[PDB]
Amino acid sequence: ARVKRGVIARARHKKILKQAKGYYGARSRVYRVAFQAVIKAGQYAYRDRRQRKRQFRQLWIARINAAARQNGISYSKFINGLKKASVEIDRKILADIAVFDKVAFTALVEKAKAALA
Amino acid sequence: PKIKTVRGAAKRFKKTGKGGFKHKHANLRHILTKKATKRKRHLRPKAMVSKGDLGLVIACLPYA
Amino acid sequence: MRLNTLSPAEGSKKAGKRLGRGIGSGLGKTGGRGHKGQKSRSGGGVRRGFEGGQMPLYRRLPKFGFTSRKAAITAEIRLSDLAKVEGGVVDLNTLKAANIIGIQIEFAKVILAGEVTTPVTVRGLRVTKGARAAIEAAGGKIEE
Amino acid sequence: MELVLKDAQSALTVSETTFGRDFNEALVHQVVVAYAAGARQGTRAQKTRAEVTGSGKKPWRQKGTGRARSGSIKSPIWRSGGVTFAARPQDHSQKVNKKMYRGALKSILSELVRQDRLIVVEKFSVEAPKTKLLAQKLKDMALEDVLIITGELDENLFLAARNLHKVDVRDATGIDPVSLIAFDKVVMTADAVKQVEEMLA
RNA sequence: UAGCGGCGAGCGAACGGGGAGCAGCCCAGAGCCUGAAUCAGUGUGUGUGUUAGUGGAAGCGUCUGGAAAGGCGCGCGAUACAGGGUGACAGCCCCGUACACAAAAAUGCACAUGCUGUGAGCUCGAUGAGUAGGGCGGGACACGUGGUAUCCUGUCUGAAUAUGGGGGGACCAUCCUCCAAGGCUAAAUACUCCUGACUGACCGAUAGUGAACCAGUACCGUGAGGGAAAGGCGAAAAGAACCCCGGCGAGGGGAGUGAAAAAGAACCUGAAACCGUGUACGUACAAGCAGUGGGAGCACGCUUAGGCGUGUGACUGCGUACCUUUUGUAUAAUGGGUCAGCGACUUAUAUUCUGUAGCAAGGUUAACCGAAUAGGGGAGCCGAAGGGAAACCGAGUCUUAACU
Ligand SMILES: [Mg+2]
Ligand SMILES: [Mg+2]
Ligand SMILES: [Mg+2]
Ligand SMILES: [Mg+2]
Ligand SMILES: [Mg+2]
Ligand SMILES: [Mg+2]
Ligand SMILES: [Mg+2]
Ligand SMILES: [Mg+2]
Ligand SMILES: [Mg+2]
Ligand SMILES: [Mg+2]
Ligand SMILES: [Mg+2]
Ligand SMILES: [Mg+2]
Ligand SMILES: [Mg+2]
Ligand SMILES: [Mg+2]
Ligand SMILES: [Mg+2]
Ligand SMILES: [Mg+2]
Ligand SMILES: [Mg+2]
Ligand SMILES: [Mg+2]
Ligand SMILES: [Mg+2]
Ligand SMILES: [Mg+2]
Repeated sequence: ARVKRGVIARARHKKILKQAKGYYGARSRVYRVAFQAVIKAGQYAYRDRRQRKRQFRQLWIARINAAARQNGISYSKFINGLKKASVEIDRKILADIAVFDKVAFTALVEKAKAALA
Repeated sequence: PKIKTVRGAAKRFKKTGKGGFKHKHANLRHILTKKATKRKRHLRPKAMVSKGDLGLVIACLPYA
Repeated sequence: MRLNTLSPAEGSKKAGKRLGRGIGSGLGKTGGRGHKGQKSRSGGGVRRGFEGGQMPLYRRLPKFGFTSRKAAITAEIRLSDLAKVEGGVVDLNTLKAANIIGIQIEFAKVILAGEVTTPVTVRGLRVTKGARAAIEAAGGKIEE
Repeated sequence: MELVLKDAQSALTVSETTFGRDFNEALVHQVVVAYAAGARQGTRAQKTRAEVTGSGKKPWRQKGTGRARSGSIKSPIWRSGGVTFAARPQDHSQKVNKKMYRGALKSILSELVRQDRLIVVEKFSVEAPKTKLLAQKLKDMALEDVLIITGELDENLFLAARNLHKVDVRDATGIDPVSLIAFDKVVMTADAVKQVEEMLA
């Protein structure tokens, strides 16, 4: 016969109020933040992690297109050479070879340049 | 206590060998029956299906 | 033998389990999950006994005349039992256990129904072919 | 059959004490839950009426005065007073059918076999009103604070059991399973009283 | 249900049945006998209650702690372990407690009595006139004049008188039942300013009484009237001698009290908003819901590197709060400054489905009784038969003259 809301009352606010970052002004100090902002965070987060898979790919190719072309054949022709193979197909990501194993990479551009029929 | 709607009683109170209390029939009788002969035989009553459910609530203990 | 490793373990009661399913819609209120509202949630009939749309009219059409049989009910005497809890004097008036007329009444008339006699000075004023031909293993009688 | 080894007594007995149903919780659980709501001739829920000290009808001027929209004051929102859908004394007491009442009770004997189903005597030699040396008799089975209740059926001087909560008498027809199951080993006892359909103790 | 009802809304019986309770008597009058039962007011007594009360059991030790009722060891009372209180929770410390006693007096009710009044009992009698009916107007009967019986009547009339008079729902006959105009009568129902005892799946200082506190106070009003805020040091005041700064201030710092003063009187626990001091990092050429994704550096922390944890975040892709209300929904439609507590499908009886349990062509009792959740009680409710508007018939029955 006792709601005595006080009992979870606190725990709930405290829960979301637990936004370490503090963000700014009311965004931590006032409960107002939670479903307004802590909620946005959940939303902005929901999409960015999955939308990110590509944002890096866009970078991966951005550099491959910037590395492979300097030594003949553009990114457009590159993957096409690479495309022809029985086993020769190791995708990008590691494609950053242009930063650590340049010799490999340029030795990989021939795997495509000389590969393009 | 649940009060049966005394009206429907007088109306279709019954309960054949399996509920489905046989309402009743007749139309224009005792107003305009100076029309049609064949299509007007009191026959007997009958119940329904799509509508039975609504007419169900009255009765409880077999009364009359 | 009782083990002194400190706890009994006999079998008395404590309790006796339970009877069926259904012991609370979850009412007594509404508060908690689902945030009930009741007053069925819309905003029409709120406090009960608001049988808006009286059952009468629209259901209340056509109402044949009628009367009443002043016969108390003239119970049939019964399921073709006469004679045997029927005082075995076969006639019939009232002090019976298995099948009884219940007394307040005018006349009887028995149908034939369940299992019949083996002995039976059937009276009861009464009748039926169900009667004359099933109770007939014994004692006709009808009188008036 | 046998009611296990009996201490001090030759043995126990072979009475019907109901067909000997198994249990079917559902049933008893209901009578039980239903039992914790019998002597309820009434129950407080004092604090009520949505018409608290309503010494007045709305005096706050509706349109204007800035934020407003007040009215009456038994107003369920006004900290002042007014408790909403109030409350009430009610009945509580649900009633269990007659047959459902006797259904499945002393399932004790079989299940609680190695515990409860003892039958001896109501202790006849007990002093006029003496509970002190109850222990002497409380040891004929070694069942004491373990709880247990007797069912002798004689409002004699054996109603002597008075303690924080151990032995209860109620030795009489009047007795519900709720109690029989509240104790470790309900000493049926009584003897012969435990007949077939009337195994009532 | 019957019935009443703009036959609207709605109003709503009784006969009859099951129980609680259970008794009938006076005057309308004389005589015989003759103060006789019956009551009433009063003085008295006895029972049994009310008003003060009396007796009422059985525990030590050691541990922790300021404090023992608590832990652990053993021990005793129990017709008493309801409860309260005592320096933390006690059957055995105190009040009580079951049980067992008790009243000069004063009264409640009972019985009994005396006094006063009453008047029993037998015989033979008498038997409630402006009344019953009725015309007009109304009201009461579940009955709204309806065909409306019956009851009371404002107003005006007005009889028979027991081989007579009323009633039996217009009214008449028959039959049945009962005597009106005079009166008395034991055996329940309602409410709470207050009384004592007791209880609570009732609140616990924004609650619960407006009021836990010198509250109907302070206040406010010409007034009637309205009507607050406001609890907690500690076990113990042991409420801080004395010293020092200071205005012989405030305030504080020591010392001492204390288990604690990180209990100092603003005194339990002391959160949030809000306001500061300190430290690590970012930051004075850079535009916007201030984050999110990426991310170097820096401060610490890493590890027998191993590529990490915490803080901060330059630079950079994105990218207009929540609510409400709206077609508008990022919407510039609604709702919400934030937090904490409270805030809305319940409850009763009835009816019907589903699951489950009991029993089975049978199932089940209601009130009530009660050696109260038993057992008893089957009044009654439902089902095993239906058809017809019904009488009526009946595994048939209506329909029709029909047997189809
Ligand atoms: Mg809450
Ligand atoms: Mg990158
Ligand atoms: Mg059938
Ligand atoms: Mg919703
Ligand atoms: Mg709603
Ligand atoms: Mg609605
Ligand atoms: Mg709608
Ligand atoms: Mg309408
Ligand atoms: Mg208002
Ligand atoms: Mg008394
Ligand atoms: Mg305690
Ligand atoms: Mg406050
Ligand atoms: Mg102290
Ligand atoms: Mg710095
Ligand atoms: Mg971490
Ligand atoms: Mg803006
Ligand atoms: Mg709006
Ligand atoms: Mg819309
Ligand atoms: Mg008993
Ligand atoms: Mg009987």
